[PDB]
Amino acid sequence: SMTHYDVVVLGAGPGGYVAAIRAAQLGLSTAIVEPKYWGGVCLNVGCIPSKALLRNAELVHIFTKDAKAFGISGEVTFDYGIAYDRSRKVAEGRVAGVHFLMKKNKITEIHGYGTFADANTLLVDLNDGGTESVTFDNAIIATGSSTRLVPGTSLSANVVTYEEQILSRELPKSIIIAGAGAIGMEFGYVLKNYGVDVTIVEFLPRALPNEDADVSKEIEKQFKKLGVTILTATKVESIADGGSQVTVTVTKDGVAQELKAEKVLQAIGFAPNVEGYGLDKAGVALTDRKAIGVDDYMRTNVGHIYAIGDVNGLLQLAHVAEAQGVVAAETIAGAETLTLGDHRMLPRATFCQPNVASFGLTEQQARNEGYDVVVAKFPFTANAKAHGVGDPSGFVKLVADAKHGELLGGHLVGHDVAELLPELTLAQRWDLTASELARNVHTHPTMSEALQECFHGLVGHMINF
Amino acid sequence: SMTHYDVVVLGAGPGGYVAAIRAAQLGLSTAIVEPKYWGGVCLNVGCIPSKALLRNAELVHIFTKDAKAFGISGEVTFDYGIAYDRSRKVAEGRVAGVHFLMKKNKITEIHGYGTFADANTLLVDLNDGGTESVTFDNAIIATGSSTRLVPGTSLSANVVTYEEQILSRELPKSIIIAGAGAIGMEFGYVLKNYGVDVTIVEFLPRALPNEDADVSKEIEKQFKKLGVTILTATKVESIADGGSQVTVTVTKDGVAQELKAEKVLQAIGFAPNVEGYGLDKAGVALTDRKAIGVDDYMRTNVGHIYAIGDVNGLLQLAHVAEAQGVVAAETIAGAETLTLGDHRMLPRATFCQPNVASFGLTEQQARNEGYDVVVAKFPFTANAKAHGVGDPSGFVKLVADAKHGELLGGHLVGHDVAELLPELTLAQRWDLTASELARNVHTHPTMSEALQECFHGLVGHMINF
Ligand SMILES: Cc1cc2nc3c(=O)[nH]c(=O)nc-3n(C[C@H](O)[C@H](O)[C@H](O)COP(=O)(O)OP(=O)(O)OC[C@H]3O[C@@H](n4cnc5c(N)ncnc54)[C@H](O)[C@@H]3O)c2cc1C
Ligand SMILES: Cc1cc2nc3c(=O)[nH]c(=O)nc-3n(C[C@H](O)[C@H](O)[C@H](O)COP(=O)(O)OP(=O)(O)OC[C@H]3O[C@@H](n4cnc5c(N)ncnc54)[C@H](O)[C@@H]3O)c2cc1C
Ligand SMILES: Cc1cc(S(=O)(=O)N(C)CC(=O)Nc2ccn(C)c(=O)c2)c2[nH]ncc2c1
Ligand SMILES: Cc1cc(S(=O)(=O)N(C)CC(=O)Nc2ccn(C)c(=O)c2)c2[nH]ncc2c1
Repeated sequence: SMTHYDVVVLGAGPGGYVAAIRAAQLGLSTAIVEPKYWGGVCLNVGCIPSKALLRNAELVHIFTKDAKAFGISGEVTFDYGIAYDRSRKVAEGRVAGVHFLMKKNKITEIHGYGTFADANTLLVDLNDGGTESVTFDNAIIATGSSTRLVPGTSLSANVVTYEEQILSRELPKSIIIAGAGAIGMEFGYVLKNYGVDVTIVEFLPRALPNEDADVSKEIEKQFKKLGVTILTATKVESIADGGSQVTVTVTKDGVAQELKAEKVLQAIGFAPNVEGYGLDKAGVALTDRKAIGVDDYMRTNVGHIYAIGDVNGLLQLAHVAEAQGVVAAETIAGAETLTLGDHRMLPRATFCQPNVASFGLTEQQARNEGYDVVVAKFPFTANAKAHGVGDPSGFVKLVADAKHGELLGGHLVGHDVAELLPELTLAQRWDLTASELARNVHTHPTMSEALQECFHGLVGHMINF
Repeated sequence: SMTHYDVVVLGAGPGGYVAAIRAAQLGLSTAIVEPKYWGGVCLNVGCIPSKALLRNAELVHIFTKDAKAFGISGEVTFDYGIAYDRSRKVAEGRVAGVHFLMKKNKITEIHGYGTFADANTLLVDLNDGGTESVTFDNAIIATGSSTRLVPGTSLSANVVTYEEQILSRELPKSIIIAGAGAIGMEFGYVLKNYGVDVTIVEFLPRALPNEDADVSKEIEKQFKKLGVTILTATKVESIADGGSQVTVTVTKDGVAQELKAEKVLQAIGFAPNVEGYGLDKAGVALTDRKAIGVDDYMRTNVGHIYAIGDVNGLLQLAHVAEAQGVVAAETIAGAETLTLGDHRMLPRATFCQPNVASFGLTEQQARNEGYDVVVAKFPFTANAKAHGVGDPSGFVKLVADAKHGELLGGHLVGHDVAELLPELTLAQRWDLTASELARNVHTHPTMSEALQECFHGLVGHMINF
């Protein structure tokens, strides 16, 4: 078959399908090619299902630890199979929503796998058998990333990635998780609350090493109190699957040690998908770290080809993919757009309980980049709402530049703190300083009150602390 | 006793003790007079214990009605006595924090009841017996408000206000709540979840009549599905306490009916405290509704006397009392301050399930005042986190001016929406329009994403809806 489009999107993840919607809004003939996951990893086996499981795990946590505090009585069991069932129903509903949005915007769905023939032609191997040739004036690459394995290791029946694990309705008696990033910590939180013995191994000296160091130590303590064994500054050397048990050999300070569990989860990182679909035949250049290179407008070395989402490796998150897709579409249409700038200023959150939420530079990074840093730290022990909900742990930490009080970063750990970033990222984008932020009245009693107290600390002295 | 201070504050509620803190930070000799409640109504018998009880009630709803959906083998029991005990423990902890803040800022506590002798003299009947004569350069009246009763009715053993009810460890079998404001609805939510038969009567034709009409319909539906009987456009004629039962005669459409229950809660409104402490001797003028009149800087008609908090009746909320206290202190000291202007723009929230959160003008009010209005509404059924937590009900509704997209109001109902207001009020006060707001990236998956989609709808078309 043969067809031609103004814009062709490769991949239907959060970046791709939002890129297609914006292009359609701008009056561009648009098609999107996807062979497997409509909504990509996020909606099928990522953000959507994992957060439903985290909610279920949270309820187990409340009951097993705080039943006395909340005056709860009764003998009950929590079935993980029902938790799994609900996560699949929630995922399937949002996948349907993606199809609704494609049709609403009159976007052509092409069900197959695309390979670049040249800089303007794409060959599609169709799922329902057959082949089709699609040409385009512009292309938006949104092919995602894949799990990076520990060097030397392989996958097997008892060594898995997030995909086989999140799709498992039955759990093992013990698991060893390689990687203390957000993914590894979230799985550890779910499995531990449902009775699994969990050990997490991280090569770097802190769990969640991308976060501010104060956040790392708070989350490590919470997870250890939850019963999770956390080994930081520890290197994984090998993984031996023996069917009846998996032996993991690790090293710390030159000493070797063998760990054993029924299963192992590989969660050390994700590599952009760049092989097997003709990036060479299109002339697309990769970076030194094997991600598709792009400029501020998500444009590759080829001017009419863009790369958005996890494949450019800038910040592998769903809301980042969506944003990059909007920039790309508005650039193609010559529309008014706004570049994202330094991707470190973008927000991010981890949805174990307590949540972790942050944007911008850590205190250490701000000082290491020559800023005259001012810091304000408010503990949730001085927050009325945090005591009301029964979780007074955590803090809000804001980093600012002393000259005008412009925000450099924010780092939160506490109950449902993920919802508190919008005020901070807005002020940072539009040059609102702490002296203006401190005048914004926050509703009482809310966790967000901790933000206001931090503003008072950046410009002067706190009031309720 | 005979002492003099630059600033004397009357009442230790959120307005009084924050105003005292700000005065101290500004180098003013400050004293504060309180006979009963340090932290006022809010910390002792208001915001603080109320939100602890509402947390307990939230957990009852999750673990009983949603037990099988979350895979719980049975329905556990919640003991209200333990919920009461935790609420008193939380309240005590925050009251102790106020005393800590007074000492930290070197503020002089005067334990007694103050009465004005003239415009510069306060006679304090000390709790420990004696009397003290306090003179001042400036005074800050922060005496709060008291419950309004239905005309012609009286308090008795089975007819109570918020204060007696929130301090009860044992619940009745049935109750009739007069008034469907935020306080009436919250008590109704707590008591209903703990097994009480609840009927709420409201004179106006909508529950939560101060919110946007759309919000009222949603919350009425949720409360009715919860088992609460709601009678609107219904007037209370009489309340007859007969020991073993209370008979409440109500009328709707010229038709009378008798409602019977074990107890009755009066929650129709609150009247500023203006009697019994010598406002006449100080010459402070009252409004036509019997509140202390103030200008934008909280000054009364007497240039050196101020009135903050509920006693001025502008907006009877704790965070409003705090902000007015900061304005009063800064004005007294001659420091840079920012008036609150139109108080309808300040935020507010109600903490039942679902939460209700709003600021600014309703759609009905905005049109009524001549604005050319644009409205964007996003339902949480299209939000990924809402399904994950198990509550996709509610919506986000933003009202903006069509000339430049300036925000006029925002109205939210749903899971945890109380925490989502800071971004909205920040943009409204520093003149950020829907165009700038739409560019602020929101973390995925959060409830706050529905805010960003609303921004898109105001500027053009929504993406995920
Ligand atoms: C367990 C887990 C939990 C996560 N939780 C969160 C979270 O809470 N928040 C968050 O922001 N992020 C989260 N993430 C990350 C999130 O999933 C990714 O950032 C996001 O999915 C990236 O979107 P994308 O469109 O760039 O790529 P993807 O979502 O991976 O989509 C790429 C798509 O392209 C398709 N494709 C690939 N090659 C081709 C080709 N040649 N032709 C056609 N189609 C092709 C693939 O089939 C795939 O469906 C999570 C990830 C995991 C694994
Ligand atoms: C059940 C309930 C729940 C509430 N929940 C919330 C909520 O979630 N959020 C919110 O924002 N608001 C809430 N409120 C409202 C909140 O309590 C008030 O808005 C707030 O307390 C007002 O503070 P204030 O300092 O102005 O007055 P108050 O807090 O009432 O303090 C006034 C103080 O002045 C003292 N006083 C009076 N006369 C004198 C005198 N002559 N001499 C000396 N001292 C004197 C009184 O003893 C009292 O302690 C709630 C109220 C109730 C009843
Ligand atoms: C990455 C992502 C995913 C979702 S989403 O997973 O919730 N989703 C794909 C949206 C959705 O389903 N829309 C609709 C609309 C109408 N009708 C009838 C539907 O059936 C479905 C996000 N929501 N908001 C922000 C957002 C971001
Ligand atoms: C109306 C109100 C009440 C509280 S509050 O009820 O939480 N409170 C009175 C603050 C508090 O207790 N501070 C401290 C500080 C130090 N030490 C050692 C303490 O013991 C207690 C609010 N917090 N944030 C905002 C806010 C607003």
